[PDB]
Amino acid sequence: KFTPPPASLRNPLIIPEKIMMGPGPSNCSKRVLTAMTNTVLSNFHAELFRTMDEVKDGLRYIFQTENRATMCVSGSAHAGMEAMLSNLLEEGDRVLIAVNGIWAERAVEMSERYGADVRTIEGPPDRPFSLETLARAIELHQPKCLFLTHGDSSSGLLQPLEGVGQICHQHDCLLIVDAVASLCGVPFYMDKWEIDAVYTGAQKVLGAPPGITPISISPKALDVIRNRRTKSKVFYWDLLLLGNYWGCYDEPKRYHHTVASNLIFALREALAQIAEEGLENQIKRRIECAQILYEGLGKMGLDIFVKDPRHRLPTVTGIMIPKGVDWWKVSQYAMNNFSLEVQGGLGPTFGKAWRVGIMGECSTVQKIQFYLYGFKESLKATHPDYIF
Amino acid sequence: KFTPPPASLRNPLIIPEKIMMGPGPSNCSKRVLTAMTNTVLSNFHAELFRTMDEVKDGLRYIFQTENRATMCVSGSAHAGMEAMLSNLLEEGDRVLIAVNGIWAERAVEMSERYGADVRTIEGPPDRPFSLETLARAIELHQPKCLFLTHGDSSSGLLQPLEGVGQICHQHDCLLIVDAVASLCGVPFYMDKWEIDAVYTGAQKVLGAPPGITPISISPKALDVIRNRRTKSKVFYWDLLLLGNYWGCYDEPKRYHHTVASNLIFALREALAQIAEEGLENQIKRRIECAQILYEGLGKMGLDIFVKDPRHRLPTVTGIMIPKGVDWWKVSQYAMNNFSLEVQGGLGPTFGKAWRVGIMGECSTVQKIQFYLYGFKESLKATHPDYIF
Ligand SMILES: *Cc1c(COP(=O)(O)O)cnc(C)c1O
Ligand SMILES: *Cc1c(COP(=O)(O)O)cnc(C)c1O
Repeated sequence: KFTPPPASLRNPLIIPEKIMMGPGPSNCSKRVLTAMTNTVLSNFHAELFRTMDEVKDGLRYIFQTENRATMCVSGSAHAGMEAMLSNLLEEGDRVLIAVNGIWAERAVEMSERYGADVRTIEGPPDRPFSLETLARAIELHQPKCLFLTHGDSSSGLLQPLEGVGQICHQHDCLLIVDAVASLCGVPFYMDKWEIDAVYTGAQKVLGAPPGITPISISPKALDVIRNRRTKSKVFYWDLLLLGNYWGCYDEPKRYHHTVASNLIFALREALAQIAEEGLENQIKRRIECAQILYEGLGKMGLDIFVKDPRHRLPTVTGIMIPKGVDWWKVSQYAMNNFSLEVQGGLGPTFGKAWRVGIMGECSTVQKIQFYLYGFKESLKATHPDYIF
Repeated sequence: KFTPPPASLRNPLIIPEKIMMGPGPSNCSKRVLTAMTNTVLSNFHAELFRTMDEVKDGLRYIFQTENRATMCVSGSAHAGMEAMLSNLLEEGDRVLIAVNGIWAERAVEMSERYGADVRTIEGPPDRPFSLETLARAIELHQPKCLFLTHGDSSSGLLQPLEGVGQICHQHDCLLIVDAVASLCGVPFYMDKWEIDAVYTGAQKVLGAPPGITPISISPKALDVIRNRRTKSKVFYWDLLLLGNYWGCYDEPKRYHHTVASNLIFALREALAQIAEEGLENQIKRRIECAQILYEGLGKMGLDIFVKDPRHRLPTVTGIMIPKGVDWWKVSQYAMNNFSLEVQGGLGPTFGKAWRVGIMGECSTVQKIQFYLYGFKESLKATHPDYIF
């Protein structure tokens, strides 16, 4: 006999529809969602490998790379960060991290745990790092790797990347980039920009379900991994082993770990959607949507965390809480009345701003208009003395 | 302008239905599959936490534990092994691993990478370790942890666990058990058996989609983690942080990483299914199915890798390839003609046996009978000189 089953599992599962307009996760399309519904395949099934290959092709397209070592880590976007750090750094290696958001702080935490010698350079959360600042810091610290956040979803800040790789390469340094919140939202060119290691998030701009993380490393980064003195700490995302199963190398595929079939089907479909519309058009649609958002916020008298428009990530915008305002009072009204997701702050924006994402299925003019409408109605009903 | 999209993404996604009767992944039910279809929820949405709690309850039920630190790692089963090892071991700590299958070999590899002092004890792949052998090894090596595979999917071997925890505890040793292939297939009692750390697989007996790993640690194992000298190497599965977000502790939940909502909804529904039928009944159904399998294989003149029925894991059976026989020709015929998954060998059974799973939605008498039929017809059509 067994201690009895829980009563909480007697009710049916009910998950409401929501208008997911925070900085992640985004709304997935019906097509992407129903893809998860296919048969879970065995590790060496031909149709799994074929889907995996289509994903790598899709990934090379969105990263704009020809990297053969393009694959996925079986984890959320944190695991992509974890993988770059555990594979590219040995104990004692110097890593330079430019820190002006929460993701870089996570990267510091991870590099420490992996026993790297962590060199940081601080900056304001609302202004990027200059080529000069970075060049200087690289010269000084002579790091094996530089980590940069491309689009920062804790602030709404976009980091220019042109020229950075070149400098890194001048100094025997790998450039690793976190493109989780930026990819498919603004131009990105892994190869043109000399980037050695990049990852995105499924559940951000792509509108894919979370849990699997697209990744790409350059032949240079790859050769650095092949030549390490010691095994990397984590078998699960050892990129030699994982790349082998993904068919990235001139080697027969060996069982490594069971991949999330269903998440792969969905990622594939999300990649097809962007391939069908085209990168340029998606980026342009998201840029327009940002503009409509900025205008509408202006008319309400609301300020934007990243003040200079030149510096703004289109896909995530911090809306500053005005003085008298309870942010959570607005957000809950939004959800209860409009099923609208009005997300709060994180890191730099914690307690200071709400965060609006333009990602996945809400990257339309109509969606942005509805957001502005529901946000306004929500602030209005909730703080009747606010003046627009 | 962008280098053009891949043509491979222009075709619709087409995944065939298959009768998934290898040792993983299993067929998920329609209910479980369509649950993935729900809205991807934000990390602090109430309905996510509610579903997470139901999962914990379902987990305590199938593990038969009252552990508060019952939760999921965001990875496939390997990540659960990774988590146990990185959390419970510090650099230099002695871990004892009893090695007679591939999973223990993986645990050796991981423990090495995490800088443990790995002690091993070998055994035949087709016979379990005795209490005497294990007690002796524990006494000798004085390990911080003992790792055991419960059900071995590479062999079809079932390891008796009664008495092992007691011995470990007499010696200040933690018992960590891999129940990936055994859970819900045979009786298991985490608490009664004095086990401190356990994980299963979603895509094995449970009939849930792969990519998320149920886990439970004892208050003892928990206190060990709270008292470590150094941070664990992997932030992503740091169990103090992950258990916090899962609400395992007397602490307010902090953002750790984005969990796979869709995989959680599915797991929840797989847990509800087994809760509705009950553990005892599911275990008895799988035990009968194995008997039917054994009988049918006997009639065909076919040998079973684990010879003594006393030692067999009901959910995975190794079918020895007869002398003249091309295992893969049989398997492909089975798929092409019956959509039947006849899996090959792994580790101990590599090139020696096929592997039949009794897991997920194929744990029925009718499914076993069809397997026997399809298998036989496939051997027959493919090797006309084989004698039954
Ligand atoms: C299949 C299996 C694993 C592997 O899990 P993945 O989901 O493939 O990472 C680990 N342990 C046992 C006992 C298994 O059967
Ligand atoms: C949201 C985000 C992450 C976190 O990813 P998870 O999928 O939550 O693990 C990492 N980097 C950036 C830039 C992000 O926006």
